[PDB]
Amino acid sequence: RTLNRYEKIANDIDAIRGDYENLSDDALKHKTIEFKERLEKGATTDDLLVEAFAVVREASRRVTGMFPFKVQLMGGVALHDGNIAEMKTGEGKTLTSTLPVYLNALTGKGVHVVTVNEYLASRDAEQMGKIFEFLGLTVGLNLNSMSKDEKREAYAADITYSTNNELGFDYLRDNMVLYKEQMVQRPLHFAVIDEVDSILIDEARTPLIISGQAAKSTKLYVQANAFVRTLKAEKDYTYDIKTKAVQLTEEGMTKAEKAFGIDNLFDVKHVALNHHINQALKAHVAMQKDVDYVVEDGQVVIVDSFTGRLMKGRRYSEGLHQAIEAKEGLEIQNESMTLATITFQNYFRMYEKLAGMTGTAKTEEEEFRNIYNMQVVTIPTNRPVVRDDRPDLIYRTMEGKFKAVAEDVAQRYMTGQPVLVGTVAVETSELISKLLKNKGIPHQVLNAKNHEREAQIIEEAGQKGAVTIATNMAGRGTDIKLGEGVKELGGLAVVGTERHESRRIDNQLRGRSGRQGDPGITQFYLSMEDELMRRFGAERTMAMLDRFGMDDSTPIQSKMVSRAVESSQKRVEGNNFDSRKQLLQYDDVLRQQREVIYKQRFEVIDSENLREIVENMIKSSLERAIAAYTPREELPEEWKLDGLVDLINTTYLDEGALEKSDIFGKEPDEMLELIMDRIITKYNEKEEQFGKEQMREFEKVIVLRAVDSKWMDHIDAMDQLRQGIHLRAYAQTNPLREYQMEGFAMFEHMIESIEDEVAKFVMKA
Amino acid sequence: QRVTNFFKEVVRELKKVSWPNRKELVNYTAVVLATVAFFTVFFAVIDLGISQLIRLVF
Amino acid sequence: FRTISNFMRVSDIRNKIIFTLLMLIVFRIGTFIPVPSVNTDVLKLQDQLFCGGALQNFSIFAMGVMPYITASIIVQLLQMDVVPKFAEWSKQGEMGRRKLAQFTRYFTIVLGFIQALGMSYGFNNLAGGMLIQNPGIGTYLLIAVVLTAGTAFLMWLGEQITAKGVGNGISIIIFAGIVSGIPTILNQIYAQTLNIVRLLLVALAVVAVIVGVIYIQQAFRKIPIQYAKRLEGRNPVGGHSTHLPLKVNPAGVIPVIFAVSFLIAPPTIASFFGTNDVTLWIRRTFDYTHPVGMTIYVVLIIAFTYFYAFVQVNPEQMADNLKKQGGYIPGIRPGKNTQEYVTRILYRLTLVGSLFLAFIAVLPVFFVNFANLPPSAQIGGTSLLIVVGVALETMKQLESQLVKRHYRGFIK
Amino acid sequence: KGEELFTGVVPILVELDGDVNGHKFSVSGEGEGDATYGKLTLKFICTTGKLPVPWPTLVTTFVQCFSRYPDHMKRHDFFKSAMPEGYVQERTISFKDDGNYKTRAEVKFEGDTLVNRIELKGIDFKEDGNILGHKLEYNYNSHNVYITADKQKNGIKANFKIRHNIEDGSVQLADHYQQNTPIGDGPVLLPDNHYLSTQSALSKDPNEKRDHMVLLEFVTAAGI
Amino acid sequence: AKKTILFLLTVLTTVLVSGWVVLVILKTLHMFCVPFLLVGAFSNADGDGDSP
Amino acid sequence: VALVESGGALVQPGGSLRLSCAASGFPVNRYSMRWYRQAPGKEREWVAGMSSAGDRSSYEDSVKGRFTISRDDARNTVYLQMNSLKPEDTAVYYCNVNVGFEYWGQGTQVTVS
Ligand SMILES: Nc1ncnc2c1ncn2[C@@H]1O[C@H](COP(=O)(O)OP(=O)(O)O)[C@@H](O)[C@H]1O
Ligand code: BEF
Ligand SMILES: [Mg+2]
Repeated sequence: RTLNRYEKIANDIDAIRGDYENLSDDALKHKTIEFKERLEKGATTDDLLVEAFAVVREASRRVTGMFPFKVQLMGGVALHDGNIAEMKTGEGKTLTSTLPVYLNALTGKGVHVVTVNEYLASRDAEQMGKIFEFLGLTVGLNLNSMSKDEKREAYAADITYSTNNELGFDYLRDNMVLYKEQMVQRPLHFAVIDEVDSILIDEARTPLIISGQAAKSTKLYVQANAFVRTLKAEKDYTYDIKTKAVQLTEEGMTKAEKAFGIDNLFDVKHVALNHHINQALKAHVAMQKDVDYVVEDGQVVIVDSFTGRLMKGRRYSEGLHQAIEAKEGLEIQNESMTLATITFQNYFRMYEKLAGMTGTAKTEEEEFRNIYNMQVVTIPTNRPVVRDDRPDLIYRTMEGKFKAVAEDVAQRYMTGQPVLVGTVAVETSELISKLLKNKGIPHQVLNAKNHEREAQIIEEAGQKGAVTIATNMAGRGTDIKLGEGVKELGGLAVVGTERHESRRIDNQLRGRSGRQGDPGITQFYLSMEDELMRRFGAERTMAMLDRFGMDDSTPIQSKMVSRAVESSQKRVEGNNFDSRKQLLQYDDVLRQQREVIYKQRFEVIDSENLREIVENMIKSSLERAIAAYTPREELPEEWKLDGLVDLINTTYLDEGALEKSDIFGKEPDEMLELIMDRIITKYNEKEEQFGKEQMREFEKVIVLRAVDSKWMDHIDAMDQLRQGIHLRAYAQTNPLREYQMEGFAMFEHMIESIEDEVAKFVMKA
Repeated sequence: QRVTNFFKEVVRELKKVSWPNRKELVNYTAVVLATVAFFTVFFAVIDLGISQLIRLVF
Repeated sequence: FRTISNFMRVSDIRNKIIFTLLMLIVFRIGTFIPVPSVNTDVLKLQDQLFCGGALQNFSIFAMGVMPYITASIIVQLLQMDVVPKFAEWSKQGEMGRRKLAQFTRYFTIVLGFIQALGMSYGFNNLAGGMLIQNPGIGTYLLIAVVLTAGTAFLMWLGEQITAKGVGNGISIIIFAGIVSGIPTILNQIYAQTLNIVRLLLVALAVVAVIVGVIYIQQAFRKIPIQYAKRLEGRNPVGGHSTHLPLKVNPAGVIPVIFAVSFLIAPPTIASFFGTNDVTLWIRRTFDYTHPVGMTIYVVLIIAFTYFYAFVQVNPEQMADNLKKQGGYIPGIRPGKNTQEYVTRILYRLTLVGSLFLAFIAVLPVFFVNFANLPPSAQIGGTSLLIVVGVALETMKQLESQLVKRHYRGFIK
Repeated sequence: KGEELFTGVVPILVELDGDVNGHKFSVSGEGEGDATYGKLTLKFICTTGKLPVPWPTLVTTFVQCFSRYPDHMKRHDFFKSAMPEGYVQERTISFKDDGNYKTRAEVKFEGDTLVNRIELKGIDFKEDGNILGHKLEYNYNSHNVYITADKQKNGIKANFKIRHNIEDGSVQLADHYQQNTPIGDGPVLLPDNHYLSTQSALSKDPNEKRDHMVLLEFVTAAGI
Repeated sequence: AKKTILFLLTVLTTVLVSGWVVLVILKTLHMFCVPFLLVGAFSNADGDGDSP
Repeated sequence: VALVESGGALVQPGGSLRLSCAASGFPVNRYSMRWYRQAPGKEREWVAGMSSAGDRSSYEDSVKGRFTISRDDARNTVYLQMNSLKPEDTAVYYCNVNVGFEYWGQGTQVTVS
């Protein structure tokens, strides 16, 4: 058991704490310099473990006054070995993050501290920058809206606080470079993650896409918006609520065909009109207005489901965002075009050493074992949990639940106890706020739209009689400090209103009230017609719901409804598990291709003279054309060399260089050798005329432009195949093997096209 | 005679079947004959081996 | 051939094929160590007075893996429109597949138990009095427990081959049983010796029928599907469009088992009835080797393969599942008309597959009558179909791992 | 809007009749035009016989609305203001060392399609020069059309010089003075000086029989 | 009434199980064990995009 | 198909020097190559150029009888000449060929003082 090893390590930490206290200032920075010089002599990271943890403990005492406990040293040494150190919520994990990032950044490689959203990153950045700048290291906060040079200066530091979106987009924009100095990242060394459950389990489903703007079309969107606006709802389109999708009925198809004047909707000529109709219908029905986006300055900003914030850069795909812009008469803008694609699993698997603290990862320990090769070290609490959590109060129809939670927060407001009202969607928080407008209770709503006052709202949410309605921004890492006189009456009565997508998220929301052994109250509230229950509930118990009457003055008391709630939540977790596993084992193939392509692109960026590279590509495409004509299985002396010599004189060589009598039925290897000799002489002429450098820049531009274009076409075709392979699993074969074989064939076609294009662009210019 | 058009449609649909070509069919035939010959030779060898073993241990 | 030499260069696939051969050796040495009460010397004498596993040694797993296949086909028939519980288990996700697999495991345990009791009594009948020493009802527990232990060990072995071996482990096990029954009939063919022209004629016949089976079994029918939600608004290559395949023989070797079950059930109830002129008339007339039951066999093949084609593809649920996510056959409505379209295509495809499967099922009696052949040959039966199917799918899986290993890059 | 409506591909009919020195010519043709990429792919056929004046002296007479515009010059176009209402253009084309074309064309969306109806009258000619001697190479160069506006006529006056590769090894510098008129009178857009950077390509079809000109052409604008 | 024929075929498979209750013989045992059928590998059954 | 040119230097009006322009990517043998010049403040004008594989050669009237454009097929380039030049011909000189598109040289600046 490694816990005893961590415990005796912590005892050693306390032993060296016993004599490090009497050290004066300015020797701590001298101790950092001493560690830096002693490291490269013969020492490793594990040799300098105890003294570094003791000196950073002493530095924390001298700077911030928060002396780390015994368990935080155990978490730090667990984070050094590369294992997930699951600590319970509110146990002070931030200094536990400061320990091994001070240990591992003495090499000078660079250590990335990753978390979920922006404000949490900035708060941890300023506090641990105040800690680390006393030691003598450089801490650079990475943002979303920085410049290229600001990002370059940030990753040049020792410790880079950043979110996961910015790190992913910086790696992905790090492989669309036309130079080398415009690169922003260092080599990848280390990544201490916070909230590993969310990043590597919850939002590991959605991959990262970068897109540039393509050509713009307009007429189909507004025509489809008018047609969908005249559609009479339930009779003409179905709307399944088990999964968010809509399709036209037969009468809707007849109305669609008689509206646009076409004869058949599902003809192959009218694929664009049908696609626009379907996307406009999905934008008009499935996407509610304030549950999944907002309206800002004529633009549409989508609201992330996982972190709860709004991300100003990321539109939707497949023309869905244009239909949302056409829903409210806004200025429709350009269309997207995929440039690069990476998931979070492969990107964090490139990091070569990583670890991460969390709050609730004990449920997913086998998934952390199978994928990232890590195990979950449970860690004690140093003080017993007094966070009392009552069981759920399941209600009938939703306005009864809102009345009950309004009565609860009213009876708790007149006692001085602060209450954080959790929510999930955005507009329902405003519904609770305007339901609290009557009875006169002051409050600060924390929406996705009111996000700029977040720091003062959060620090003001721990005083006497504070009421805070907050959506998922307050979910993951919001630290609410208990103010004055509040611990007497058991402060921070956290009241949720919706069962979340998984047990970890609402368990974190429950754990928001604990805060180092302080008394808190955690009550939930559910509805029988709630979105989760109506979206994933079992159909057998739906008839039993009407058996309990309808007055909604009291919650239901039954074990059947609790069993149905837990079964529905576990079904949602099972669906997310299946989607995660399927997306990972489908993206493994694209990982294997993408690593090779980025490796060759980075190889041809920093070459002093890549004459041999274009020589090898030209001769490979040349001999492939040589074998494309003149086949082994026909005969000699009927190979039709006129077409081949025309192809050589137009594509590879100049016009007046060759005829049929130059070869006229020779061996193919010697004839491609002769063509290679003439190409070598011509390229020597081009090199001696352009000089050494301008020719190099010219073919570098040619290679990079062609490689980017064909890689974009390949990733688009790969996604188009990825839908069809899930369809293709109908004959009794597993689809993943067929996907791998077809992906390899398309990769070969792409690399043959890349060699042909670079040959015919170098040799004719 | 309601079956003339039916069997004409059967033949017409059989002309839309993507049959494998000659080279891959010959390759598949060679593969399946090779593996059945390898498996029958290997099993004859291992059966005579365990027969010799059970003879020598009596 | 360089393709077999490429496999040994790769460490991991040579590790898994050597592990597969080791587990094959483990299976093959198991059928020579029997239950502690056989009197198998008398059993070898009684055959003198190819299901040759139990014939040589009524072993620890003489029943083998057949209960796993019959329990899987029972629960696969039970998933369709006969109980809502298994329908909800099928449509509740992969967690439902997990408990469905565990229910299948328990079903294999109980079905192997009851069929082990049945096969023990039936082989005791053809022995006559003495097959087990002091044969009563209390002695059936030991043989039932060791036969179910052999079945559970074989299923664990198949799980290990699916985990770290080459391919579908139970398929490999059935293939091993067939090719282990091969060399004994090869020895019988050698010991039978007109001399040469019969041998070359049946070699040509075997090569022709295996070429025909490969030519039928790999054939696809590509229904094109265009997805609505995909833009397809860039420059395409167009070489590999999205399409829906239909196998020409969509059922496999299910309906021959259904046909032989419905065919040998009336002799079973006639043996249970006793002795009568109608009993002997049924036994004479419900034999598929006699040409008066052959027509019954062929029409049963055709009807059961139509049934299993329409229960395997399930065109109503296929049409609803295809309508539920986007796309459609071009020019066809996504409601009832796509179901009618795929029903007509399935009608014609299962007709030609029906005639193919009936010819393959009727082949071995024609060979044994027109070849002067020993009766235990059974060449060209369902064994040919399963051998070529598992050989082709294992070769495809290994070549998929090989082309995963191969990647070029344009630096070279 | 108007031609912002026609971002997709546009059918292009060209009809030309004309007279030079009492000698008749009549050439027609059809093709496609694109605005978001801004190109013209046009198959043109001489449907009267033989060319009095050659095809390179024809190509500036052969539909200037199919430019490609980047994001900033979207305000600064005239040729999306008179369309779909219709367009009229006449040119004085002075050949140095030879006579003068007066070309007479209306370029308008007839029904849907872009029809260029051209009548060309070429006067002041001597036949023993270069153009009626057919001294032109089968090619056309790259150019810059200078565009300005006038408000007494509220139309567009275009100035440019063009350069024909003569088969003796010389060039015919010929200057175009171009007058550009709306037909409808809606929102007119009269921008400042700018220039169409244009390039062309003349080729043929190997599986076509008669004397036909195949035109492929790129237009871009810049300046404003 | 196809549920009835599904139940009939499943109890016929149990009859094939119970067919070893028998009271040429090589042909009969080849009708019992020899075919050795294959499992069909039946059901291999089986969110939006984003931007920068 | 990118023209590279050289041979430009500070020259007296009593000396004769050759102006070279290398053709790269296409043969000199079957295309008409022309020489242009453009002074600072002057518009780019045609000076000289020969067609039909160098048996007939035309020049502008400012250097007619003075300049001579020559070429070599083995060297795949052309040669101009600055014989009997004047300070009025101070310009940046260009070579121009038309193979499908029209490609210009980068420009060789010659100043006379
Ligand atoms: N050793 C300590 N002494 C005093 N207070 C501490 C100590 N460690 C942590 N805390 C307090 O506990 C809070 C925990 O905050 P944080 O670490 O952000 O939450 P989490 O533990 O969920 O990551 C901090 O705000 C800090 O003020
Ligand atoms: F996990 Be903590 F309360 F930042
Ligand atoms: Mg935290």
